[PDB]
Amino acid sequence: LRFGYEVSFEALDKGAIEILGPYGISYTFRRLAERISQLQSGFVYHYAFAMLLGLTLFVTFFCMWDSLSSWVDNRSSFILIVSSFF
Amino acid sequence: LSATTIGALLGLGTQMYSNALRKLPYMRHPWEHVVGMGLGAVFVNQLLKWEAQVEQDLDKMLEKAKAANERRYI
Amino acid sequence: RRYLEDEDTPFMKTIKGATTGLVAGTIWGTVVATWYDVPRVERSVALPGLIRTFKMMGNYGLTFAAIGGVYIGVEQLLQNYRMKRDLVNGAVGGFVAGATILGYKGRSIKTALSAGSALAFTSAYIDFGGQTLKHDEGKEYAAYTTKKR
Amino acid sequence: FDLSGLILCPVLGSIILIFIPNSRIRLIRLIGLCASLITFLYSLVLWIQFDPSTAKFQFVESLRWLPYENINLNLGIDGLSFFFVILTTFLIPICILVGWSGMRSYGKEYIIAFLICEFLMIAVFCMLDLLLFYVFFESVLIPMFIIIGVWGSRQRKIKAAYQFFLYTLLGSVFMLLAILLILFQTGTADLQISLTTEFSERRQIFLWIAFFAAFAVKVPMVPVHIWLPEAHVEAPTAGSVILAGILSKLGTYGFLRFSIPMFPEATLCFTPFIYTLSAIAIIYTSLTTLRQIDLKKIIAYSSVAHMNLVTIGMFSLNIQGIGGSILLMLSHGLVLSALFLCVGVLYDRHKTRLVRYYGGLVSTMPNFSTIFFFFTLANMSLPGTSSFIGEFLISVGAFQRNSLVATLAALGMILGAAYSLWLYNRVVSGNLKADFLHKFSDLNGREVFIFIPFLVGVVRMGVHPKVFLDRMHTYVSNLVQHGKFN
Amino acid sequence: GGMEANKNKFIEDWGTARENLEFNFRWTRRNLALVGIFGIAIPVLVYKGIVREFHMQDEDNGRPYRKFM
Amino acid sequence: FLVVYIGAIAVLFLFVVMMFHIQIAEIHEEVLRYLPVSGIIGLILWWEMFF
Amino acid sequence: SSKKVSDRIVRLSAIDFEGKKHEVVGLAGHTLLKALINTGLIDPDSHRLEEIDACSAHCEVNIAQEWLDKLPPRSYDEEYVLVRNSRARVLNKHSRLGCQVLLDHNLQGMVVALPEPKPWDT
Amino acid sequence: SPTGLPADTSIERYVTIGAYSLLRSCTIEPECIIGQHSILMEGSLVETQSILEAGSVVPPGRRIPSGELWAGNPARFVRTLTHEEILEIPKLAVAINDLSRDHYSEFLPYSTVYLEVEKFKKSLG
Amino acid sequence: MNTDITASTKPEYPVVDRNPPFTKVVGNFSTLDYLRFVTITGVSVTVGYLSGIKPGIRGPSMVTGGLIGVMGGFMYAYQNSAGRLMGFFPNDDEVARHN
Amino acid sequence: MFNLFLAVYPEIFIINATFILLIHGVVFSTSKKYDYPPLVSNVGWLGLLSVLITLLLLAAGAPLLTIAHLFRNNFFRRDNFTYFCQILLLLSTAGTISMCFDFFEQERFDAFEFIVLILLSTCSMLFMISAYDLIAMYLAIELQSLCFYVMAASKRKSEFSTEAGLKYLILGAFSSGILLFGCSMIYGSTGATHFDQLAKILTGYELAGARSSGIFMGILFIAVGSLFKITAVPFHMWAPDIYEGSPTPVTAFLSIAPKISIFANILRVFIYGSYGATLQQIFCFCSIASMILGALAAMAQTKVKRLLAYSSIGHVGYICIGFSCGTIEGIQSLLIGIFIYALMTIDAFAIVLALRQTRVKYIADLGALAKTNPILAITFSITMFSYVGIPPLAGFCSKFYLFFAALGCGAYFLASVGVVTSVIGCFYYIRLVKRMFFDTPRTWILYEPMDRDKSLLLAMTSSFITLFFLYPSPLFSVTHQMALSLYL
Amino acid sequence: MDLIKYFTFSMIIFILGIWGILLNRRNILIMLMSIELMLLAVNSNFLVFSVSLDDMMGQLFALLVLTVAAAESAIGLAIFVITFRVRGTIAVEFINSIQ
Ligand SMILES: [Fe+3]
Repeated sequence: LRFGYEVSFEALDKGAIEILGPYGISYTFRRLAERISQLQSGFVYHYAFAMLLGLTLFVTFFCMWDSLSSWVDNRSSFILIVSSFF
Repeated sequence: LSATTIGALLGLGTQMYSNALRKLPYMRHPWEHVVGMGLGAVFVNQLLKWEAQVEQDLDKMLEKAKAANERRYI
Repeated sequence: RRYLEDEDTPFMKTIKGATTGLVAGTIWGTVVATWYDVPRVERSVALPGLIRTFKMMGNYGLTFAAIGGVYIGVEQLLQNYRMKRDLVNGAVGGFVAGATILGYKGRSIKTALSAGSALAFTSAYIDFGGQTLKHDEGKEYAAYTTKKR
Repeated sequence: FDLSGLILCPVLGSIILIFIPNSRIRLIRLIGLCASLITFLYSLVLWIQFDPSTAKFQFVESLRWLPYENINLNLGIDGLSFFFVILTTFLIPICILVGWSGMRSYGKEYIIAFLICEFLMIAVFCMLDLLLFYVFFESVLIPMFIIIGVWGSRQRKIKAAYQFFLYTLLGSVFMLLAILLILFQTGTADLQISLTTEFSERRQIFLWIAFFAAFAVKVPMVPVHIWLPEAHVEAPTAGSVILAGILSKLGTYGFLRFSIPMFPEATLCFTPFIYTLSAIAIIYTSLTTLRQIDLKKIIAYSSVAHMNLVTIGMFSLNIQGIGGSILLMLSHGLVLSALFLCVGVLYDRHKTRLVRYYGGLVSTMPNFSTIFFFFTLANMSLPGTSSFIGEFLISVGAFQRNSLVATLAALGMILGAAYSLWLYNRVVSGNLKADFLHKFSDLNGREVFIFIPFLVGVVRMGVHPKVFLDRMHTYVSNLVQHGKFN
Repeated sequence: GGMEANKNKFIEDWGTARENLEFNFRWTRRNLALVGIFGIAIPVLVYKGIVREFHMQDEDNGRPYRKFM
Repeated sequence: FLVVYIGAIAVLFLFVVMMFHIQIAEIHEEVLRYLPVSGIIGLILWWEMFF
Repeated sequence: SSKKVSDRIVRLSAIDFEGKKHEVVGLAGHTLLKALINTGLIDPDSHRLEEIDACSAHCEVNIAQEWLDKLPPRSYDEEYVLVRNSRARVLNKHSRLGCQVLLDHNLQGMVVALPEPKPWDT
Repeated sequence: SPTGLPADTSIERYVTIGAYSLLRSCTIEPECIIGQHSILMEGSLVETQSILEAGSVVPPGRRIPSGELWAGNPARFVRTLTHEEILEIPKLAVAINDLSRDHYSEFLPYSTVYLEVEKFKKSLG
Repeated sequence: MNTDITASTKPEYPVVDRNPPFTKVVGNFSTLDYLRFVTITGVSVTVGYLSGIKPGIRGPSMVTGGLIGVMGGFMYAYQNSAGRLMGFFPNDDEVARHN
Repeated sequence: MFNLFLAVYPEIFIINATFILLIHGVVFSTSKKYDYPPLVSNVGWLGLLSVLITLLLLAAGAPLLTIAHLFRNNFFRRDNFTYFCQILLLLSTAGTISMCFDFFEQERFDAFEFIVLILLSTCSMLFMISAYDLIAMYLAIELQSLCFYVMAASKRKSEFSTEAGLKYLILGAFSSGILLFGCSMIYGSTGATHFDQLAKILTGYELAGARSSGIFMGILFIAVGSLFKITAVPFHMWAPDIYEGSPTPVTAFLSIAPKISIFANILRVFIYGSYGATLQQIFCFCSIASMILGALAAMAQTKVKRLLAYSSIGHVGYICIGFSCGTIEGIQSLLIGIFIYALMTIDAFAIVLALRQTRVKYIADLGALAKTNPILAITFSITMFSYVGIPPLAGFCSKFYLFFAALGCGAYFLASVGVVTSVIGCFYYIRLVKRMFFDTPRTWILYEPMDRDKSLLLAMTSSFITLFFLYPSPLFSVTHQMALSLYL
Repeated sequence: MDLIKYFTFSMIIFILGIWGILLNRRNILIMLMSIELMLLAVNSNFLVFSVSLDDMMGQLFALLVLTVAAAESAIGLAIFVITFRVRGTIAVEFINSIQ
């Protein structure tokens, strides 16, 4: 009887499964969407800056790709991106 | 079902959908419903004819691509 | 193929990873500092703003270099210990970098587990494939050369 | 007498209701019920003309969907999908009969949504094309989500609908990836060619993993069952009936049809995985059903446990196991529908779901008490019932395959005889709580008639399951014999 | 008719608290132990036992032990 | 170039700028903070010119 | 026990942007935004749904610190709306949304300030 | 109005108003039932989910509280409203709405009286 | 200035002339081309009248619609006549006349 | 009319009709004899008529558009691909003109210069679709850019309109400068501007190497300009702000019409001319960013116009996966997706303009719409589900065929990211459907009925979307033929 | 050497326009001026490439770019004038109403 509520339901069904399922996913996606929406600050300077970073990243990672690939790894680049995203 | 009657039903449904979309009665302006059935019938007939024509053109273009790839070989 | 390309002794691999992490962190810190506005009282002065920008540059560069170095070092040590390279070889290294470096930054175990899991999944996700955008090599994409048969 | 006609019957009634004013609620109800009953009779006529000897799909009809790329629409039945078609076609008129009293508040949109759902169900079960099967598989998502959201009891219906939609969408999307990969590999989405073509062992593993995820979203397994109790709790009684006896059966159908015969080696490799998942789910879900306070949650968790028993009975790749899986699928559809109808009757009378308020309903609702006792017995799988037939055949197959998983599944008998009895005693036995409930009414004529086909079906499929069993032995044998050539 | 149950505030509060248990999870020591035992260890043991049963069947049949995930 | 750029577009810009009568501290920002990013982007573009 | 409306009447005051003193009358339980709209110093079409999701800080009112202690504190959603929908992304520490200001006799006599109106059309 | 509130006559959604109702400057909140011979003078509001039976007159500035039934030539509270009785107000509103829809179908978009007036003009000249 | 009339796609019907003159193409107008022109002009005039009622300029609206419709219908009739005369269209009647 | 100009009758007619409409509108709007009538409705009806007439001209003169092949080869080349693209563009322009009529009368926007600019921009997009050179490309792009500057800033006293115009101005000028630098680099390092010459020079040699570094940079900068034109996340920051600020007909036209023209231009400049795996890699990264950030940002939005803008960004990301595969099936999938997205956007913006009568701004405003306007609630929910990609509706067809092109593409990473984004971005469409159907708000916003001009278009578009799964063979065959005819 | 010097100057002008956009955060007219500097660099590159390559396409397209830049400057200053009149100031914080 204790397993029915203390473990199966509260600790698993309403616990780890839900915390790592719809609940935590909902909270993380809410905060991530909010943070993404913070980028659209309504500033022409911010938009021009985003354009400039886009152009510079494209140039660096495609035109200079020989030296860039000789130096950095794709795994390391994506890991740094994710770490920046926390 | 025939193409003409399918088109007539489609046109009548579209006209009554438009009427109900403005909170009007379904059969307001029945002459518009007749015009809609005629337009739907002609639209379906022309769509079928144009589909046959474009299918023939696509078969011709597929044959052209097949010949172009066949010209690869020595 | 990737292993066959270059020798890349593990110590040099770790140094290269740390250096490129430092460079990327410096760039990201500069970007963030220039993106975020200065306070109203700091608008008249420029030296405090430059100092804040430099501090953000240093912080981001140091943390990114630490993350990259720890990840590459753990991956290399695991490869040396197991005498083979697999999916989990670099997957564990990603978790260690997030748990130790990013976990210390957040000053919480939950962030270390959350950041470590995200890095481990990202490292394994890329390593799951051949680290290639397109996995099809049989398609021609262009007819240029004639063949006998 | 064709499957295209069967599919088109709900469409005509749906259109008629769409083009009828909402003020003629009597006409709307009568036309919807007449269309549902006509479709049910048409499906029965399809039954009296089904050949159980051949293994080929019986009423194959071909329609030109895409002349190229080989995605032409194929409609057909073989023996497994057939009883599911009959079950959906029979269960739809029950849904209209339920909301008969207060259908003006529901409106014609209720009947239209249920008829569209019936159309989608018949399209899913009558399909020999993988891509079109997936199309209708994910089409069923719209009407159920709308039903749950619009006609939910309380504000948690929004969260329940969100969870249902997101889970099913994720599963369907991964299935779509796998199906498109199969299409690119084989050149066609036709079921016969997909069954007669090989796949690489790694490719088989990946495709089976995607299909298993997609179908395990539908049939509740251990990690992905938490969306089902909330969906049943917040859905109306008819929506709960549909979601319990129709959609989960859709999921297990899709799994049994497209996973076991298409990828034999992958199924053999992953067989212990689903055995342990099913045993864990059965034990844990029965135990968490024991400690529950909501009627809808109790029957929803019973649904989870019995569906996990179904999926524990399929990989017992033998005639007994697979036939028992199919029979218990049909029986559990009927029993879940009946139990949710009983709970919906209780809710309609007294607007509450907690069992603390209920008690001693023998003195006031004796017919309801008898019906509830019979259907709790059916859920318990008492011998002489269709659920017992399915459960015992499943256990026989499981013992012929793997004794440990057979014993783990058989442990579900004790737990299923516990929560069912304890819930029935709480609700029906005991003394009246006059302070909580003091006005009562027994089952009326409409509800009594609604319960009549369920009793007859359960008794007929339990006492004499020969008809249902013999209608599918050929397909079961061919499905088990698909991989081997010896 | 007037058949609605005489709702009790405390009973309704108990029901809402029971159905809103997801807010009270805190990854305590007991919760972590329960998750690690009955959510990981027990399923792993069941899977190992099932694989062991299959392998014992293979040994008795004389066949080569089957391959499982 | 003289006629159009020097004449037309430049008198347009001059007219609009003088007619605005823009005051200082209305358009004013410290340039030291953006010096690192400006230098990095200019160096990247110069390296690309080099290549 | 006549159950009139004068008991529910809550009388407060509002100084709009240009400094004119206004008298605002609103029922208890009806929001300050509704009271100001009925008075006529807030565009009714600018803010129709009295919801936090539909509020874009068009109901913002500056309230005195000695009145902020008589109504519940700002919620996270309210603070987020104030921060985002502002000339500068800062919190005014004296302003609250008119949707969440539930009028009552405790707040009767409160003096509020209506800032410069903002455009809302597309 | 005597209550200083806006004096426009507002009748929100799902409000049934009887035959000889005399409404002036009322603020009827949604989902209300008002019987015939009911008089609502200036400044009166009947709050959400409330019923006034036939013949009830409310003095100016008097309010009818939510979830209540009121009666009498001077408006007086009779009894509270159960949830089942409250839920029937929208049902009544949509029932008279359906009857109104039944009445609506008897009118074409344009009247044929202009034919009669043209006939009258022709008869006169 | 050099001009080439060669088209990318070969005509599917016999070619009366590759580059017929403007006067010859205008004189090739059959009753069907005149019907095309008349229908387009009438549609344009009717649309102009029906749209110019609200602004209050019915005569001006019909005039503008008439110019637009005359231009469009003449362009369509010339297009059909030229396509027939260059063999792009089923020019059975003028092929017979040429023969 | 000498016989070469058979190749340009649609454009010549539309230009002359635009001039006639401008003259008529000015002379009868500056007229004191009348009461200075609002000529926006009359000029719009005549412009819709002109669009229909030029559509008829272009459709009937299918083989005559190829007349004077070598004479026009310097400026533009016309074939079946351009023919179908221009047919779809004219249909979209006609729909946009027809569905924005009620906006004029009710919102008092009575500047016929709006319709004149509609016609002029449509001619610019026609020239762009036909264009076959690095010069006509830039000229047409700049023509529509100036037209759209004036369109976005059309409402002079509106702060939102002025700010949107200024932002779109500055960012479009920046993109034009970048694209111009790319054209200059290609010209300097190649010696060629015509697309045929670029193809001849570039085929047989990869763009990633020591040689042709200037060519690579020019191609990359032109790709950057085109990506800005289609609102990819590295360059998308203008799309939401200007889409919200500009008047609703202007933002509807911006979301519908330029997409097909820019994408046909991209196909003709990149897939034909500079076809090389680096361009597909660039567009793969752009598609990943577009889908991911479109879904993430639209989840956090609470305004209908901004949500539509982010949905447009995500669907452009899907068109970009179709491009970045760059095969026969990839291009056919791109065209199918463009057609379906244009139809769905026309549907959604017609519904938005229908709700514009009561000035709908937020998602909550359309709450409780299932009671006041039932059939409208079902129609908009069907549109939202089509945007999701639910099978029975038209959007799912483009969706799964894009994913199939991605599976035959070899881009498993790209397909997985796309499908995960499809699951993620369903939430805000579901939230819209919840707002119409599930919620019971305290107060309701009653919406006035529609106009027949929007109602007929909405009914036709909804019937096409709902019943497309019954017969997709015509569209699939047409797109396959277009993809095949891109080269041979 | 002359081509190297001219290309270097044009690239430096392009980078200088980029730097103007980067540094001028609260200044918008100078952002437009940096865009115009980018246009001038593009025109100079086209002209010098035409001269070096002995081809006239560079001159044609440079003239067209000049015309387009003049028209876009006209339109842009119109937008600037109407914005400044609407909000009474050119400060950036008054042009951030959309987010
Ligand atoms: Fe507010």
